[PDB]
Amino acid sequence: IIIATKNGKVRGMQLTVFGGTVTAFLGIPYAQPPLGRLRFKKPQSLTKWSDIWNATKYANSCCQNIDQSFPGFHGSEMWNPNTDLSEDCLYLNVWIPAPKPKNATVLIWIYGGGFQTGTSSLHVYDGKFLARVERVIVVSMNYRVGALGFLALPGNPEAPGNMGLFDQQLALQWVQKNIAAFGGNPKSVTLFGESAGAASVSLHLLSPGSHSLFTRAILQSGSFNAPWAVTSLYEARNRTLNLAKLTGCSRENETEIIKCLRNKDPQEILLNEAFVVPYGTPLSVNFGPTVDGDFLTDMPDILLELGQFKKTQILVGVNKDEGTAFLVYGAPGFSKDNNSIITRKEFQEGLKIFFPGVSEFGKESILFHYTDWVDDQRPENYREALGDVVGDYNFICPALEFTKKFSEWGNNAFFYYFEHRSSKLPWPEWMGVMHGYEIEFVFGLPLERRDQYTKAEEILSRSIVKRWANFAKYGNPQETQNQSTSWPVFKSTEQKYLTLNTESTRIMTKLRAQQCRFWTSFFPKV
Ligand SMILES: *[C@@H]1O[C@H](CO[C@@H]2O[C@@H](C)[C@@H](O)[C@@H](O)[C@@H]2O)[C@@H](O[C@@H]2O[C@H](CO)[C@@H](O)[C@H](O)[C@H]2NC(C)=O)[C@H](O)[C@H]1NC(C)=O
Ligand SMILES: *[C@@H]1O[C@H](CO[C@@H]2O[C@@H](C)[C@@H](O)[C@@H](O)[C@@H]2O)[C@@H](O[C@@H]2O[C@H](CO)[C@@H](O)[C@H](O)[C@H]2NC(C)=O)[C@H](O)[C@H]1NC(C)=O
Ligand SMILES: CCCC[N+](C)(C)[C@@H](Cc1c[nH]c2ccccc12)C(=O)NCCC1CCCCCC1
Ligand SMILES: *[C@@H]1O[C@H](CO[C@@H]2O[C@@H](C)[C@@H](O)[C@@H](O)[C@@H]2O)[C@@H](O)[C@H](O)[C@H]1NC(C)=O
Ligand SMILES: *[C@@H]1O[C@H](CO)[C@@H](O)[C@H](O)[C@H]1NC(C)=O
Ligand SMILES: *[C@@H]1O[C@H](CO)[C@@H](O)[C@H](O)[C@H]1NC(C)=O
Ligand SMILES: *[C@@H]1O[C@H](CO)[C@@H](O)[C@H](O)[C@H]1NC(C)=O
Repeated sequence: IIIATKNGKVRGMQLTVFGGTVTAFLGIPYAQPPLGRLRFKKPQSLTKWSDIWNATKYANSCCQNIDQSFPGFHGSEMWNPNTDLSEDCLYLNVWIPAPKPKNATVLIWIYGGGFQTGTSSLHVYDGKFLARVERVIVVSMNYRVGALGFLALPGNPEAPGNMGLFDQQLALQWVQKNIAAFGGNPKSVTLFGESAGAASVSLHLLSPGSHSLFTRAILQSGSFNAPWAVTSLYEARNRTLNLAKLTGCSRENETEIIKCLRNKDPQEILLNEAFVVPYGTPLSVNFGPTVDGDFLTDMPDILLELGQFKKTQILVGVNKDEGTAFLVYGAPGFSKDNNSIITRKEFQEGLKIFFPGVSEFGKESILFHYTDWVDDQRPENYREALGDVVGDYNFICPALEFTKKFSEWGNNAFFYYFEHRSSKLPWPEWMGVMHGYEIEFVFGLPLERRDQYTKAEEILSRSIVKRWANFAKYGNPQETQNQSTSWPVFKSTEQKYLTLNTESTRIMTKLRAQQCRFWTSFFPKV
């Protein structure tokens, strides 16, 4: 119940899971707290300690703005931080099976939240079910989000950019140096993440600094080529300056803009983060990854195109209704509390909200490609069309393009299409299989019959957990024992993908082909 790590001993706690035991080490520090002079800088290595560190509760989550569009609504607030916000937030968690394993594959979770929100302590990121059921070690870490983790003065070490990614990376190296002491295999490490977490995984595939720190990768509903996932260097500087003016920290000396920003209280920086862009969207990522020249040596789309990335297996997928969640965060005529039937002119107003700096021709072209109904007076035509627009553009098509280009360099890739809507999903039914709601199935929450899930959901989560574990351990996401449909590799010509649902799991081909040709080839030109 105590483990000797390279910086000192840590005490865990035992947990009862499915008539068995999991040992949890919650809140192990992995860097110097980035306070004072250290704010905005790369994480600094941790100094030794002589005590026994009590790792028996989740640590502080990183400073971040909270979603307030639905106070008291579980569908919204299940994603909000469940620990104190603090700048002192660079901690990580470890779930090891009991008895202590000998050479367990390690699954490392990177949460999403648009690079502005999120925390490893969320209920749906609870790794004990994976450790219990599959004998893997689950690691998850908190990394800085928002401007505190991604403010960029390119080249300037006082705020070089990508600090949150380097937090992630320092946690990956912690697993390299220490996880063997917990019974894990540092040579069998699988990164997996969702949305901005998945985009982070994809950038670890491109970052040479991370190539020795993991084996395989799983990308759930996200990838770096998504329009929200990388900030340009023009955007980053225009945004760092706008933050400076709004905080009164404008200086000619660029580094003393940073020291001025470093004496502002965390809340003042959080308050101004939303205004650094003239017109935001429910998908704005005002402070995200940048081509810093350190974690990212070049524009990542070039690295992908020219095969500059860690050669290994990837598992990639999206959900059926990625876009709908964002519609009730700004689009007119929409509400989680009615069926959100919108008109043609509401749809058109919706495009202006999601594509504010887009020529009127571009917005007409989106409308044209999405509004030739197979039946022209289905009243929900425009409602579904806007969701599919936001989903295809922001998640599904970038994930498919990532998988194609990555697979074109010889590595096995597996693509899934998650299309099960959770029986307990607090959001309305018109929103469907929403962004983020495969996670609980991946983490095995339906395996606990105590908690309101159908038996079909238990079976689906059991299979997904097995597939994810086999992918991490073996590089092949098959369920070999229960006569399951085999999951074929995704190759650039046939582009087979596996659908994940409770009734029938099927092999299909060329997901959203005609929609993605619009977004991937034509729309980048407008
Ligand atoms: C780049 O930054 C300028 C400055 O943004 C303004 O000031 C910030 C502190 C913040 O409050 C923003 O919301 C402000 O708009 C942007 O220039 C502004 O652009 C808007 C719309 O184009 C215009 O109404 C303002 O008058 C402009 N203000 C100034 C001083 O020029 C600019 O749009 C930003 N983006 C780009 C791509 O250049
Ligand atoms: C669905 O609801 C939206 C949102 O309206 C809010 O939520 C409702 C459940 C109800 O409590 C309203 O009083 C709230 O204001 C409706 O959008 C509004 O529609 C009216 C009339 O069309 C308009 O005056 C408001 O500006 C709209 N609000 C917006 C666009 O944000 C929508 O009409 C409802 N649709 C259906 C089919 O019920
Ligand atoms: C207009 C309000 C802006 C909201 N802001 C920019 C903070 C984003 C920040 C953001 C969060 N997740 C992202 C993914 C991509 C790009 C940006 C974001 C956001 O809270 N949206 C809500 C979507 C999520 C919550 C609803 C429940 C299901 C999960 C989806
Ligand atoms: C660290 O924890 C030590 C062990 O205490 C254990 O955890 C607490 C919550 C009780 O349940 C106790 O019975 C357990 O054995 C403490 O003795 C020690 O004081 C703690 N140190 C710090 C700095 O918190
Ligand atoms: C764990 O497995 C690796 C190969 O994947 C091996 O090199 C290492 O020695 C093993 N460690 C054990 C069994 O403790
Ligand atoms: C001001 O800028 C110069 C470079 O132009 C830099 O060397 C110096 O350190 C800055 N001032 C302070 C107090 O750091
Ligand atoms: C396979 O089926 C058995 C029942 O025969 C069930 O107990 C087990 O959980 C299933 N495993 C997976 C990975 O689906």
